[PDB]
Amino acid sequence: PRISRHRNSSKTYSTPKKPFTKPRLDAELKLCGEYGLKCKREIYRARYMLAKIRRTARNLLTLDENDIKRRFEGAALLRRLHMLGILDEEKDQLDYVLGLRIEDIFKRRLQSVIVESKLAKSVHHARNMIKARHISVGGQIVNIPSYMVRISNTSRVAIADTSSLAPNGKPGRTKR
Amino acid sequence: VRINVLRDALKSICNAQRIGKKQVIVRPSSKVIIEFLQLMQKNGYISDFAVVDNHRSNRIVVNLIGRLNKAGVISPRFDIPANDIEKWVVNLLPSRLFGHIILTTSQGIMDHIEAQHRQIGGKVIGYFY
Amino acid sequence: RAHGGLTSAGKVRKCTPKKEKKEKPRPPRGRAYKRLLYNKNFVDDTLIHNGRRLGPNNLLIRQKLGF
Amino acid sequence: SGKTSGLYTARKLRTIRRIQRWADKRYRKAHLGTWLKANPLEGACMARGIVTQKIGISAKQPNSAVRKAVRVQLTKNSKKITAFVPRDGSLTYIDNNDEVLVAGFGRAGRAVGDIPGCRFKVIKVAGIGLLALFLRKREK
Amino acid sequence: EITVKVRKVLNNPLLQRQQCVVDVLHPGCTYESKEAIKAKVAQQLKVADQKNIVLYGFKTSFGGGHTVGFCNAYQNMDALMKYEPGFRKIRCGLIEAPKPVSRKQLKNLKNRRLKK
RNA sequence: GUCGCGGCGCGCCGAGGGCCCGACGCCUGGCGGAGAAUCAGGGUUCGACUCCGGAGAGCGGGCCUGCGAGACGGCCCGCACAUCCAAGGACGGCAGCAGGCGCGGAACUUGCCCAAUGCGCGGCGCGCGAGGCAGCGACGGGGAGCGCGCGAGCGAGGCGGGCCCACAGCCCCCGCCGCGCAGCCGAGGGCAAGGUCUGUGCCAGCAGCCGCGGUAAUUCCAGCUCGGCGAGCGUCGCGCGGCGCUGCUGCAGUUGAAACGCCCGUAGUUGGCCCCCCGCCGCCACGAGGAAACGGGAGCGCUCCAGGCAGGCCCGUUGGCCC
Repeated sequence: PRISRHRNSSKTYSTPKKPFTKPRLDAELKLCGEYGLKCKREIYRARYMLAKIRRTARNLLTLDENDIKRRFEGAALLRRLHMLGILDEEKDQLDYVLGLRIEDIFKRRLQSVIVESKLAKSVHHARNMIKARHISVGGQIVNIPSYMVRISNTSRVAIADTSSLAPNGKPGRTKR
Repeated sequence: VRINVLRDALKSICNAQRIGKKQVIVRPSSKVIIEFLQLMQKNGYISDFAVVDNHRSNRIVVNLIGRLNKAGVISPRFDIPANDIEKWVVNLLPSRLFGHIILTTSQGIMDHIEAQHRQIGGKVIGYFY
Repeated sequence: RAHGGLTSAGKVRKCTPKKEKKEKPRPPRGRAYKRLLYNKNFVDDTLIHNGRRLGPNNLLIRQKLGF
Repeated sequence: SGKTSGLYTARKLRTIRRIQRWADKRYRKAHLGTWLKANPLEGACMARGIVTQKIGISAKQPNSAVRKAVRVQLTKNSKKITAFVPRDGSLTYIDNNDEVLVAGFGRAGRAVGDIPGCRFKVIKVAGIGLLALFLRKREK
Repeated sequence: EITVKVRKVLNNPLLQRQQCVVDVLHPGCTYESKEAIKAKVAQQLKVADQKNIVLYGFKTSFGGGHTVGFCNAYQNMDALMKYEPGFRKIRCGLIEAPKPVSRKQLKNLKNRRLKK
């Protein structure tokens, strides 16, 4: 009754068992300053998924090389990480997946890919620009700063076709 | 009286190795002890074992090469799913690479590695590393 | 008359003087707050590091913030 | 002790656990059902109540103070609770026989701190939380 | 630009129609309405009768507009009148809308008529 | 007798049937499983509600109709507790949906429609408080904000559209107008953050715990600073982990809690070796068959996501496969 009940949801963010550790806390502030993260919840989502992917590689470790399940899952797990551009394309092995750190997940951010493209020359300005949707991924305007661009779309990401740089109309201060 | 004979003998073998004695006399002898000793001799943790046959239970004289850390019995002889034999090794044996859990299978008494090689579960006689 | 009890209800809360809040500007709530806390510690290393870091609330570190 | 370990001794192992699992005071409190029947807050986070009287309790030594408290009769079980009103001077906010919500001190039915005999403490008075009254966020 | 190429065309002999996916690649400002888009839709459909074409479901995507809609184009207007959900046909004026009761009013009258 | 087997009812004839491998009796703030929570492994805990199967429609009975109900939005009666009333009589049943009340710490609109999703009725469309849709809605889950720039620029909003929709709406897309907008616990430790000024003086208070306060409080009442989390933060109850402090893995008993004072003993449990070669065991592997959701997982850009099984110029497009 009410298929709204049938819709599901998941916990994507994991809090530290030890809440107050001064060395870990300060490092999280560095990550938050360097990658322009909003709150430590932001970091938790990335930390959780790094853990699960590495855990999947460890589950595959206890399987024999080329096991029907090991080969099928192994191909897919490696494929998604280099498909997103997170893991070294050439390695494609479980051991290389084990070394991945949340910095890779932070690098996939659309707001991160802008500071490398020199569009906003500031993670905090990239965040600001994405909020005004002045950056478009290949014909898709994005208001969300964690688009997680797949490797191919780095060429596509550019200033939006809507008024901004090379403007469609009047943007911002010229408009106002 | 003696309900487990393997355990009593293996404890003696470990006790002799502690005081650095090569030759041990095991007072009770059994086919399971015989097979357990044969597997250890193959893996070279023990040397030649000579059974002095008597008109009773039999005694075994075992020459030790000084290369066994520890042996043991699992009582009762549990039933192990072939899939979960790894869990038994992870806890009882140190390191996946070194150490032998000795099993019994309808095919025969066999090594945990051999049990994995044909994926057949069984009962654990004991363990040696 | 040391116990006081129900007759001493209130007491130090009622006796206390009221010192006013000093008017302050808002903080940059947002990732910006994380950005500015980072510029307080890891970037600059002057506000906390008098030669070496002294801790966020050290008395020497105060007054260098005008406090 | 051999801890009965035979392949056919699985009723003995089960029996021993069920009988000796009752020795633990915490498992006993949790699964005996004695707490549920005897709890003034029986399986409830909190309960409504009238203040029997406003009486301070002298604190256990070394600490020396009269911690103002209110005796409270519960609507649900008609049992009398001694509830410590918290913060400073908050007893004044309460009047005798006012509506009061009371929650446990946080030690799960055990007394917290120097207050003697205080399994619970006052959270709200006549619809207004005592902190809200204390901070003046919401007045009486 | 009204780039309505029209995809996933399916002729339905049963309903005497040819329903089809529709994509409008318009940059910047919104496409100017469903009915104006319909004139181009008929040309791409090649049905050649303006009345039997109608698009159910239009959504403009976030940022760039690549709206996907499903135009029902029929061989005959009378096939459209025999087989069209009344509410959509009410919106297009093909059929008029005899306004009903409150559904509750039908229930209240039903209860009294049952009482007879 | 029943649709039918049966102590299922009846006569008759015997003397059984159960049990320390716990019967019977009693109790249960006992629906059961699919599942859920927590988590190395093993465990533990919970099964109101989605799916399934049961069981009931205030409480007992008893019934006809029917293909099927011991039906309660059928009837009949006993028992409560009601309502209409002209006092003669009549007539009940929200463990349907809103809504009232009682109670409890605790829980939504007397809201709108059959158009899907089904079903009822018959080839030509209506019925459905099933269901959908909106309202309330910090149960909770997820995505963005409160800036940034030297002056760059929105979205939150507003106003008309487009479109959506049973109609509304909301989203999104357009043009214009453009109002960024934070808290809640703490700093003696555990446990992150003041060898600052006020008050107070074992008082008031604080403090899960150890502790602070007795006139110079790092612990209170304030100011100031600073910390942690974050549109959430605190508080209380409970489950799990912690806790190998329940111990199968895996606990202890000389002295911290704990070998019965001693011995025989029935059940129970445990039983040296020894026969290769089959027979039944147990045991282990391998099948077969038995719903999904769910957990995992392939494939996939909901603008990102929590999602969903979609999508795309297509495996016979997919939605495998495991549980």
